[PDB]
Amino acid sequence: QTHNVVHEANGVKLRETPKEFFERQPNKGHIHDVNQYKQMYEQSIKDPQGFFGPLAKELLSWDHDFHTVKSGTLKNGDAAWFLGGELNASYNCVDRHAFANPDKPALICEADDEKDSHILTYGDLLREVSKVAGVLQSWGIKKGDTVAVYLPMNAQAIIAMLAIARLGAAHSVIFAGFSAGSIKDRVNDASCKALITCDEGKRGGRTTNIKKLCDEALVDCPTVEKVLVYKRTNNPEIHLTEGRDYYWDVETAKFPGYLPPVSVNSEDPLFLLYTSGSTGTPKGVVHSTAGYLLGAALSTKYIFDIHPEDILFTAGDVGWITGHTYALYGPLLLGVPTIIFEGTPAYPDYGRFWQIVEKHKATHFYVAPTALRLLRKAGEQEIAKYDLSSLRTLGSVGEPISPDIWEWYNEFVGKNQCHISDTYWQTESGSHLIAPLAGVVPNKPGSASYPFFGIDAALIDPVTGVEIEGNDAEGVLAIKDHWPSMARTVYKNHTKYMDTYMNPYPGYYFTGDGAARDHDGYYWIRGRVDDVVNVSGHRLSTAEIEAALIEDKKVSEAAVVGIHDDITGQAVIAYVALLQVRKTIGPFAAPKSVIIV
Amino acid sequence: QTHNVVHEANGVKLRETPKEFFERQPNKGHIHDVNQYKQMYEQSIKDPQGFFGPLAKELLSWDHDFHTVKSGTLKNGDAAWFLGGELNASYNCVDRHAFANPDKPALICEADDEKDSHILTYGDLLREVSKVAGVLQSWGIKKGDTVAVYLPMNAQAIIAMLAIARLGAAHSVIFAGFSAGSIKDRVNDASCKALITCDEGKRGGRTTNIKKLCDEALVDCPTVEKVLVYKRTNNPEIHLTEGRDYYWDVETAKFPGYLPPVSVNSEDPLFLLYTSTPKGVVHSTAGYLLGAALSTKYIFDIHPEDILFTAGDVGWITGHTYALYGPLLLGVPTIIFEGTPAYPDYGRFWQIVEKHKATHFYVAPTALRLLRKAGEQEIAKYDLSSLRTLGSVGEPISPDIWEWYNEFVGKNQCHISDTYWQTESGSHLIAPLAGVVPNKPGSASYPFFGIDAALIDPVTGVEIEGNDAEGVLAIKDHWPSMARTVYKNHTKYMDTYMNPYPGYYFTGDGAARDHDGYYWIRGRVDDVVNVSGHRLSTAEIEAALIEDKKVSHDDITGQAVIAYVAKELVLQVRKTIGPFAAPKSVIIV
Amino acid sequence: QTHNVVHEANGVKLRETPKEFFERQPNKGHIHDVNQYKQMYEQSIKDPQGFFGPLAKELLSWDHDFHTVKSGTLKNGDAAWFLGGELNASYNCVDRHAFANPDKPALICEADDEKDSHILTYGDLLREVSKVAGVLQSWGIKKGDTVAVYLPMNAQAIIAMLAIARLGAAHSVIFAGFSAGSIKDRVNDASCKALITCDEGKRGGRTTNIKKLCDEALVDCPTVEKVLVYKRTNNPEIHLTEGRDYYWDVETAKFPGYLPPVSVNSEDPLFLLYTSGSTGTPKGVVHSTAGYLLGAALSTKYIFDIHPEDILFTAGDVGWITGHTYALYGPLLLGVPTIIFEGTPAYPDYGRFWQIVEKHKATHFYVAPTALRLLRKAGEQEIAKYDLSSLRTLGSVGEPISPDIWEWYNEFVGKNQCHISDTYWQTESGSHLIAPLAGVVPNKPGSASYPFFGIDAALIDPVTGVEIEGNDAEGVLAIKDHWPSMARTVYKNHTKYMDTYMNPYPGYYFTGDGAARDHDGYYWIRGRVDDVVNVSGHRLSTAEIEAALIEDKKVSEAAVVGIHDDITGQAVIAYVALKEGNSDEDSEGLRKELVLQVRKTIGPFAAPKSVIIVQDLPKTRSGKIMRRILRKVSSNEADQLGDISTLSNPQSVEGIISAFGAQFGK
Ligand SMILES: Nc1ncnc2c1ncn2[C@@H]1O[C@H](COP(=O)(O)O)[C@@H](O)[C@H]1O
Ligand SMILES: Nc1ncnc2c1ncn2[C@@H]1O[C@H](COP(=O)(O)O)[C@@H](O)[C@H]1O
Ligand SMILES: Nc1ncnc2c1ncn2[C@@H]1O[C@H](COP(=O)(O)O)[C@@H](O)[C@H]1O
Repeated sequence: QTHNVVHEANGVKLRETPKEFFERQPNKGHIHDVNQYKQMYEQSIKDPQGFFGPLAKELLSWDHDFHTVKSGTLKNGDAAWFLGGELNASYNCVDRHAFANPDKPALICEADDEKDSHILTYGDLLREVSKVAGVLQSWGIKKGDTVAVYLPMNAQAIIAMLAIARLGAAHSVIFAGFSAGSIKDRVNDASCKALITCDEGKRGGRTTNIKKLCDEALVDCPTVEKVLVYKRTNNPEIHLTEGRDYYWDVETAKFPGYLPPVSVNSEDPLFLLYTSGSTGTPKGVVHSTAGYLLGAALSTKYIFDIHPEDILFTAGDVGWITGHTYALYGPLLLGVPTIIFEGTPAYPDYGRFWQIVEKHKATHFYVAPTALRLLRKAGEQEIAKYDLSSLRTLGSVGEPISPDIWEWYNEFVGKNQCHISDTYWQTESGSHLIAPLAGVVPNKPGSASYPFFGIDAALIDPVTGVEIEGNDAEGVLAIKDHWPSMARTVYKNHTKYMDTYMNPYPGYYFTGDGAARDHDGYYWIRGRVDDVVNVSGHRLSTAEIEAALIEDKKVSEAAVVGIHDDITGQAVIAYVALLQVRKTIGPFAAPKSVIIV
Repeated sequence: QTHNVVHEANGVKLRETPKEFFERQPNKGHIHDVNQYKQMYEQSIKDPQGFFGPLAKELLSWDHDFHTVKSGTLKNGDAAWFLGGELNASYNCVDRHAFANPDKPALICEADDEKDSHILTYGDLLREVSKVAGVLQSWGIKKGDTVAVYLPMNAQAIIAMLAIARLGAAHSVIFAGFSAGSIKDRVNDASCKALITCDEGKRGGRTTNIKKLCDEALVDCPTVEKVLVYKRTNNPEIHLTEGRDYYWDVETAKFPGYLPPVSVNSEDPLFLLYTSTPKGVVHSTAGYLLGAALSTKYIFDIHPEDILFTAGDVGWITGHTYALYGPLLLGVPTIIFEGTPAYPDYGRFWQIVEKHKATHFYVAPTALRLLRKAGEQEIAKYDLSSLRTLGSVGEPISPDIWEWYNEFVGKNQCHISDTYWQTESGSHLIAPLAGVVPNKPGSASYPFFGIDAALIDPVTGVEIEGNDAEGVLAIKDHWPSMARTVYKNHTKYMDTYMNPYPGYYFTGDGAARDHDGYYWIRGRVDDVVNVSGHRLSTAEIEAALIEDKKVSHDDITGQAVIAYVAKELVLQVRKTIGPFAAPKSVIIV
Repeated sequence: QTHNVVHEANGVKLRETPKEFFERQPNKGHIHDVNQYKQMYEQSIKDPQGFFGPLAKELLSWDHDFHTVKSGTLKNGDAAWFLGGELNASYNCVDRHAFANPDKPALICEADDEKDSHILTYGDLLREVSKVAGVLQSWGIKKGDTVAVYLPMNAQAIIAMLAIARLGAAHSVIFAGFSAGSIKDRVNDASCKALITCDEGKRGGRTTNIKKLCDEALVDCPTVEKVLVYKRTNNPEIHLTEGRDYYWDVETAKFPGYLPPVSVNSEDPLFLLYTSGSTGTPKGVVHSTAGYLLGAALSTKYIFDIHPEDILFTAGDVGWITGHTYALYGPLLLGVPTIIFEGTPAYPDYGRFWQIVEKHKATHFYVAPTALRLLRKAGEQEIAKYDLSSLRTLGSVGEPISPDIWEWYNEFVGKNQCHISDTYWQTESGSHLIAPLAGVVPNKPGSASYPFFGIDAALIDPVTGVEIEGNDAEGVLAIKDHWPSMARTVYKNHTKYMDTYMNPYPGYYFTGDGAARDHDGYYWIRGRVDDVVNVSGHRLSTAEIEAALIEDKKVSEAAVVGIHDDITGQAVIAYVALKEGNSDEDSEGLRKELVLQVRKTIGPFAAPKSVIIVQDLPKTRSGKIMRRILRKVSSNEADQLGDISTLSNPQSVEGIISAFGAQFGK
């Protein structure tokens, strides 16, 4: 009953989900209790064909039926799901709901300034996606191409991603906070034929130089033939290059409000998302179509307990995987409205998150602990001004959540009446790996709890590389078989993919994280074992910051470490031996302080 | 019984279809009587899914089943039909009939000079289409591309169109009477990658300079990579540009008589058709084909044993729908006439009908007016007793011409179908169903399946309830064969059809509805002139006149155009718009 | 009982299949008896829709069902099968077997040197095919493109072909023994965007200069954008051209072990295979996808009696149609292992074939008579060293098999316990046309026996062009309706296709062969009726050889004919006339040079057996060479030339007879 290895586990009472959760639940839950969960879970590991087969047919609409549920192994890096099947990501996210209820809200868009907020119905989204898709089709964008997206977190970003997917092309979303150099690297690696952006961005009332950074990068991007520019501010001083740049509003007006979607194979790439690794240059993580969409829909439904009547607010950016899966693909596949927030939790005041939740009666809130830490510092008193009683599920993502923040999250936001789901996962998993199912799995503050369907989690002895049997254990977190939404390769560098995930511990997938398993099977994430730092939820590479410092002619040696920060979670401190990081990686990746030694 | 608004209807006796019509009918009619028609019609308006769904499966062959019959609205300009479905236009017009009866006639080709006439079976047609499609495929023509066609009304025009559609590309047929400037505009707007044409054309004994005008236009058409040239006259003095121009016979000889068709979506473009700067009217694939087959079957009463003669040019929608797609979809032979009604003599139309025992005749009133003036005596020299349906298209038909049409051509034994429609509707909108709807001479009668016709008060934009009324003709919901956009200019599409009267489709025509529900077309309300059935833009004629450095009613053509400018000036309009659009007389003021 | 025309059939006892054949048979045979065969055959001719429709659904995996089994006619050259259907060749040959049993052997690869041999499972093959397909896809190779393959008979050649087919492209395999000139012709006719080859080849212990000949050809192949090079020897002195050439291992490492296959139409081109005609320029024979695959699976299954437990050894090269159909597509469609042999039957010794069969317990052996004649001459003593008791079906292909060799094959290889399948067919037929079904059709040594499913064979009177009714007859061999695996065209030259196969005898397919039909319906192939030579079972173009000799500026006239060879069946004899030659001793030095010029233009395998130097060739009034005279002189029938006063230079004949006599041996 006492853990000698998992010291976080001693004396931690299980936290049942509050009674108000089930009062607010609009229908009978998708899973009765944890005992039904383990039965379903045991099938997803022992019999994936019988478990995922029906779920894929239930949750997805297919243009061609699949003949094989599961293929490949980790050691060979040839995983595949629903082979032979065809579908379209934008049909499952838009069309099928537009035909059913075209007036149902799809994108609840809360702008940086609330005056600019708006709502797109599923019918509205279909027309806007069709029109943008029509623009790209006339430009020659076809299945197999990649299209870059450099946009803030607003309606246009979602429309761009779905419009690209509508044609069978693969979108590559570049976070709007990246510098011009980072844009150059990602666009060139994928050899994108087109780019979608805007003139300027609004964030916290400040104006972002979006189109300006694109131009600086595009001088070294010979593959980019055309650029679509949305007039977000309509600043007339923004230069467009004749013959290359065209306005979003001008071109979409030329095309009809419906365009047929293009069928793609289950294993055709849906998108590339570039992530910073422990060594070298950022790598383009590739996700399939069917496996990723099933992972997105399945986790959104069961881990958050989403029903058609619900409304999800994921306070994350599509520049990162959190926005891809749980701001766009997850909720739209299920046909529920999703709240797309362009601004910050502090503008105009630290009650923005809560005013939004109250305004739209959101039932699910998904946020990073970094924001929780900041709101506890500057805006705790603002919570009580707003209703917030429509919520029943509160999500945590991107970084470990201390038991302290978990309790504050539960009490001040949840009124001690909501379920909290600390979801562990990463860009390469596509969707959740370990997380407490809402209304099913009791919580231990600071623990991700049980592995999700299809995730056979394990602990490996780092010194011997041998899997650790039994509980009260610690080691590197690894998965024993692949899962539908697992990333399939690194763009045109499958060797880097293998050396990173499949080769370090043959037969397993290597998460790069350490974890612990207590007497009850609950998993406690202990953080990265490589040289990767998660600052404010953003995965950074200490090697990538060191490389930026060395680019300066003054610097000869540079080493980046990590410290504990009560607001940024993890801070990075640079040691240099004889603004550069803000122009190489981006303002968000800047060192906290540079120490000259 | 008394009309105070629709004065055309007063004292107009209903004209039942003659008994000889049903004697000549080869099978029991497709609709028993007007009472079954109204039932079928009322379902097509109240329950389109249950009506068109089954008909789409009956009349068309699908590569992928559709999951939604109908989507979109006019107010949003996002109409779509049979979503998720896949098919191929050339498979439904050729392959499926060639496999069933390869020796059945498909294209009955009557050349300008009868010595050059010939007949292609469905098996022959499949091979010629496959061969041309193979040439284009080897040139890189792929689904999504556009291919221009500048050919007379002969087998090559039909084969080219079906070959382009076989690859999933969209053909853009340019009337062979257009000038080099008009060719340049259409090719560049569509950005065609290839062009199919011939060296010269023969029409009425005259030689037309087809390839010569193409070369003149192609100096300003950078998108055209290759040109396929058919030796219509084999005149050896016609130059081919090395590396761009290739001979039809030489290239088709390199490829096999079967090429797999390419599946396209129900809503993928089938073709562009430019109508008067000119605009490319775009038609979908599945909806357009269903409209063509549905109207051809029920309005004309077409059975497999029948033979259709549409005296129209593929340069216009009439040739697209009722000379090619309509008849071929149903698997019947279609007569493709390259010449004029007067060459070699004014009995040509009737000699053709006799020669091939045609059962259906479809012509424009302008041709009837000409034959009535110059060739009435020739009609009685030919049999013509195989006919039972006589169609009129393109312009209103006077009660006089209706009676002359009925008496001298029909011998008072045929059903007459005055069909109202336009390029953007794809197929018939208002027409008397053969053997079902009694006629009122000069009236198109009842709206067709899926057409919910209405009259709108132009001043208030409010729909007019009740009969004995007049107003702007508008339709209250979209239909399968309705055009979907204007190529790369959807904004003009909306401003022309959907925005003038939101929620309705604006035909640009005024009409009247009498106490029996019959519609009387009263003509255009905008500034478009229909000369001999050709929709012209008076703005386009004025614009051509000003380009010149110097410049700063008809009883046969229906409408003539007179220019007021302040021998050469007529030729200037012939070089900008085309000889067919030339002013009758230019008055210099 | 006595044949007055088919003299090969007189006094020939039927040879029933030995009882040991059925003991070794692993399951119930696919055909009950000869009567069930005749019933199935009669349906395949009278009711093709009802016969091939069901078989097509049984043996092939479809991505889209077909709506029409059969379309078109021969006279119109628009044959088509399974219209509307979609499938992929690499899915039916790899994926569906890998998913079922990924560990089952697929390619049993026996290298030129046995130390380098290896085995790929269907799981391995799926990964290697997926990776190469990924490279080609990233290079822009898409459905409709052609990709050349210039590789030896090993694992990479099979992987290359299947990877190309996986993307919907059409592969054009170029035999590894061709010179740079033959490569240039084939690559340019097809306008290939990419080429897959290796640095060097090993065959019989000898090193072949593959990439070197490849580079030499590519200087005149502007269509080739990129080249994939496999390190067969890893010889570091082999230059790769920057920007065009890339290493197989380097590029394949960048892509994952699964790639979705691309659905193609039943009638989309699967491959081009260039064949020599009486034309001088090679012809790209085009094969469909669905029809060709069904023919391969159907014939492999029923003619050879292949079961999942079996192991097939087709001793043929993918450079020729026999490797395409019966080393690759046939066995892999059925999911059985296939033995891919890179070397020769003589290296390291003349028991190699038998060492391979014994090593892997092969159940089926498929070889050309030329090899049997060589082994009978040089390697009969090697047979007694090996087991060979796992075989039950012995096939012969490519050329006529004499009754003597039939018996030698039967006794020394089959130990008088195997069924022998003399299979008649050709590059353009895709699969077997006339052959004795294993365990079903009794044999007549030297006869192909009965026509196979869907082949309505006929004999046409050469004088009247009228089909011959009744048996004990001889004439032109023709087929009365098209069949699934029939070639569909000649690449971008359908007119040559029609003029060659469909127009000579309207309503029929013209095989180019003469045959005879005896009183039992058995067909006896009598050889080509056009002037085409089969050297070692392979079609050569004497016109193409003449052109190579003339390229040498020493030569002014050249005429090449075929004659009898006791090992290769037919050899080619060149008659050359030089401009100001003379020197009746320097001749030997000139003859040697002329040979080497053909070896560097077409290839060593197509080099003439002997070059005869003459003063002029027999020419007609119009000035055309009378090759019939050269044929008859070269076979010692200088009597039986007839009246030659039709020649413009009859006095030349005497010199032809003396030259051949004096120079043939030397
Ligand atoms: N619930 C969690 N607990 C601990 N760490 C987390 C959690 N969620 C995400 N992470 C970290 O975030 C990384 C993934 O970040 P990213 O690749 O940016 O999505 C993981 O590898 C973890 O280190
Ligand atoms: N039966 C008819 N009666 C009157 N006008 C007609 C009739 N049929 C067609 N039209 C005219 O033809 C025009 C279409 O021309 P086009 O676009 O060239 O086919 C319509 O707008 C009508 O003015
Ligand atoms: N079993 C056989 N008997 C006799 N000749 C054959 C046989 N198989 C193939 N051939 C010959 O090989 C030719 C085909 O050449 P190729 O396709 O190049 O191998 C045929 O036309 C025949 O002349």
